[PDB]
Amino acid sequence: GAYKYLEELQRKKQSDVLRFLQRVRVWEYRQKNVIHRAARPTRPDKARRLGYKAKQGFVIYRVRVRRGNRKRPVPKGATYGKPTNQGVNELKYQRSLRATAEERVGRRAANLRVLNSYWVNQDSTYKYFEVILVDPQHKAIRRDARYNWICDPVHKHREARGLTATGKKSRGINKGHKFNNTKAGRRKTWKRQNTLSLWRYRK
Amino acid sequence: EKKERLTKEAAAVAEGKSKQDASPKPYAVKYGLNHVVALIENKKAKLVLIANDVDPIELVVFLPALCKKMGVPYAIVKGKARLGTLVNQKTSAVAALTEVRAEDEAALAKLVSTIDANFADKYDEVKKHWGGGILGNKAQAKMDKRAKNS
Amino acid sequence: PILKNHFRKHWQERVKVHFDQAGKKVSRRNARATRAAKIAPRPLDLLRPVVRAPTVKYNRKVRAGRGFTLAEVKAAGLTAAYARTIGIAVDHRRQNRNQEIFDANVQRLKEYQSKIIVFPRNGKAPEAEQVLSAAATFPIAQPATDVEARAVQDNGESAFRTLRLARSEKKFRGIREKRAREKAEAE
Amino acid sequence: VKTGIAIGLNKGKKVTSMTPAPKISYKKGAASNRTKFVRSLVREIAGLSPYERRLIDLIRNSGEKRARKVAKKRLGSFTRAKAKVEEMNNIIAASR
Amino acid sequence: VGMRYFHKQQAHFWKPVLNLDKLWTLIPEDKRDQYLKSASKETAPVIDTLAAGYGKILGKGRIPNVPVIVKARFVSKLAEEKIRAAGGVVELIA
RNA sequence: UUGACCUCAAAUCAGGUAGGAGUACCCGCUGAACUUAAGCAUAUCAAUAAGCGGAGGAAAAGAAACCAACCGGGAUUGCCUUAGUAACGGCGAGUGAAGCGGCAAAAGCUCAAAUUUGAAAUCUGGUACCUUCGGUGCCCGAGUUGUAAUUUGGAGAGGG
RNA sequence: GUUCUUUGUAAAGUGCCUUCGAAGAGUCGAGUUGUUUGGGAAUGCAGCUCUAAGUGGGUGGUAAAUUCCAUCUAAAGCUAA
Repeated sequence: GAYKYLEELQRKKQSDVLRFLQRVRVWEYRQKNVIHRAARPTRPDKARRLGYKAKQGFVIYRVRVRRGNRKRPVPKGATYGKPTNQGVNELKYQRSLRATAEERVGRRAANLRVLNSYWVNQDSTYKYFEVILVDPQHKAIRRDARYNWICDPVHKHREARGLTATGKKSRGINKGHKFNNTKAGRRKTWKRQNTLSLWRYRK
Repeated sequence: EKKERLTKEAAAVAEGKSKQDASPKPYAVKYGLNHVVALIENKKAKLVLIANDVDPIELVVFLPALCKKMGVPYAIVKGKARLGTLVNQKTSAVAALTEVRAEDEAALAKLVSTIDANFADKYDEVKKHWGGGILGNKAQAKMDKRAKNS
Repeated sequence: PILKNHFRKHWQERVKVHFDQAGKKVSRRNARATRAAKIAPRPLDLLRPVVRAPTVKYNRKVRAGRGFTLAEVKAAGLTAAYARTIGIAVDHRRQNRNQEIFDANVQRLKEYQSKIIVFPRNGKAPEAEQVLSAAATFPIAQPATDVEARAVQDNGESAFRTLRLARSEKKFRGIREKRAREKAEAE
Repeated sequence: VKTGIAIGLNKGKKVTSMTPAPKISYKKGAASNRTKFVRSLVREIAGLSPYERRLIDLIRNSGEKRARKVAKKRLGSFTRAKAKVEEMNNIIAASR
Repeated sequence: VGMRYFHKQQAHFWKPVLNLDKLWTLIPEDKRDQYLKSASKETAPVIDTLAAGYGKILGKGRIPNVPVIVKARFVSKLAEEKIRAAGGVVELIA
């Protein structure tokens, strides 16, 4: 099948064929809106291993975000503080641009639930993403229990709490000795160890 | 026909205890894209038709290189819309034919000799040139007038 | 004396005092008693392996592990799929590379299937009067190293020069091998 | 084989070993028959990337010593530069 | 002051010491009076110093003349000499 | 000249859904200074108060790209302990984890990636009837740029 | 517990012999710049530039080269106490 040939040929992103497609498709994506509906995924293999199943109730959105840092919104660079916090242009915004891309399509299509997302194309001004969303009200999803777990109301707005694939990365949630400050969540393991525990019979 | 064929089998199964030899062997085009690519690389295909316009172009571009490798006589037909009509879909994007009836055998081998003369034989020198030198006609008249004057 | 206390933060916001210790104990025993009525013939916990601890300080002990293996369960004569229904924990990621631990867990399995009786699916359900602790029925036994008294055999190896030469051989192993190749590479 | 004393080249108790069944998730690296056929097919389609073009003009001119220094810096590390320049010797050998 | 030790863990350095003074409290109380009244090399009590939780055997006092088989990870020079005069071997266990 | 296809639209179209409130606890983002250092910029206060986004009866984490250096352990959480220790700091003031051990609770697993190819075997909707959190039968539709069945690395598949 | 309904030429499990064994990309990683905590020529995350491999890849708390050995299988996902 074309599963493996598409998997390998996408990896050669500087070959003479793909930089042709990367330069044609970057023109098309500027001419549309910031958020607009993709009728079908442009990368079908990469969509499919993330969980896309071509049936009724899986919606692909295409989104455009700004490249660059984050400039602090204080007026005229006057931070009013100890002479550290004067830094303005070097500030870097702890969430990635990928999770910012998931929130704009999330706040637009609010009935939909955002499943995952992936990279497509980039430019000096904009990065481009293509986001897979799931419809929880559609009857093909409320049945067939591979996917009825998303209709559970604890999965409301996964993209905004940081539970997606790039959400759990940016929080720094993996196993290991490196991730001590963030293994059970950062502010949970802060409050755990900055707490004076006092039993009845004092130890 | 399948809604006709199953009850035609079902009367044969209970009455005659037949092993579904009541249904003959089928011959039809094999049409799914992951199914055509699996029929190639086993050398099980006779002709592979390729639609030229596919909206994610990256899907199909390895097929003229893969059909040259395993030795299957590919063709690049025009239209994914035409290929859907012969196989009862809207769009098809490939159509491959494994087998053919024996009375129709000589008609196939004549057709393959015309197709390979255009596509599989030209494949050695298709790779050595680049397309896209066309310009707009206002720009095309601009340089032809100058080159005539120069 | 110098004394270090870390109380510069707003520490009075995060102070947890455990008045509920005597309260949570009564709630926890009612949790076990409610479970033991729901699971009414079954012994409230799964069966556990005999496992020797890591970390040179603790390797003399032996300890109840998580689950057996796929190898120890097959040696007793049952699949891993059926083993979880019997009450036997299965840990797929552990491996056996010792024999005395392997022989201890298998004998722990041969005893277990004799002590249990499994009811038929069909019915008639013989009343069995559950025993609430599977760990107390199959205790974890400390293995015995040696006998109490032996005879003295003495070879004069001096037992400290033994430790000394074993130390120096590790330290000077690498440089002596560099000498041993330079003799070999000559001419 | 451990010796049986506390310190040395082989410390620790002598116990009989079982050398158990090999885990399947150790052979993740070995490819297939099929993936070798796929990757050979994609390389002739895609062609060489632009820095790989700058290696095969550099090995033919300035030897393999300077080629590992550029391939150290375009890629990440030095041990990945061995895996790339060894591939570019296979490209020229297939050419001639 | 000295050099730094990144990632220190007190399992590498677990080694509690035992002097030759006690050496018999490891043996239980009721059997103790029998083993002190025998000079037999044929029946000598085996004391496993690791199982009681002692890393090293050090020589600090004087011990009686009964031969004793000792199992230990580490012994000093003077401790192994003082047991050898009593007629007791020191077997190294791991 | 009709008839498809692709992309893009409209309708008080058929049926649906989101916003707001609460906000003790939970997941993020953003983010100060008074204060301590007998000054102070560093550091501290603090990855905290304020501001903003999003949930539940719990949330979050979770079935190892783990800890280890052992005769080896075995998903995550919580407690006792490791420990005011290793470690970092105008090495000043100050800050400060994790692995083992005991215990509470215990539960595992699912896709992508294999041609059903001797048969898209799958699914929403519309309408009749019914034993209605649904079921059966016909008709359009989705769909071959991939919906079922089989497989998830502890394995597993194809022939015998 | 008691009662009438049998779903199945359906489904599951185990022994042996062979050929096999598909396993996630602007990602892992590196450079620099900011931010973070005990993480100490770099503990996380983020911006930009560069950008892999398949007996490979990550880690093994002092950088780099060279030779080994151990251990797990990342870049997709769910789940009570």
